[PDB]
Amino acid sequence: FVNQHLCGSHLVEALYLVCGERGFFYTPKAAKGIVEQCCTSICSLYQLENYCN
Amino acid sequence: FVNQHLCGSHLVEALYLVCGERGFFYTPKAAKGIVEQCCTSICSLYQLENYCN
Repeated sequence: FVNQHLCGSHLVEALYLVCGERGFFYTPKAAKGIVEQCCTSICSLYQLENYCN
Repeated sequence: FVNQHLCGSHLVEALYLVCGERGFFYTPKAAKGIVEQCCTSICSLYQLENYCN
């Protein structure tokens, strides 16, 4: 579920599933942040975990 | 959708819907943080927005 284009609630859902009890931060307006890395291009577990606490 | 018990993906979904493009942080292990305020007791828009960026 992580190795695809993930946007909006689909992206937030992946962060929830990956980060578990650590939680995460979702900052879609951050330049070259998660939207560019996971929504406009293909996401990865490696990148998603950059956003777990 | 905000004025009820909200846990797990249901809570993350509400933060997504409320915070919009500001994004948010989801920190479930924070003592007296969002889990106590929105999951084990009834959530509110006022409290959810404390977690928007």
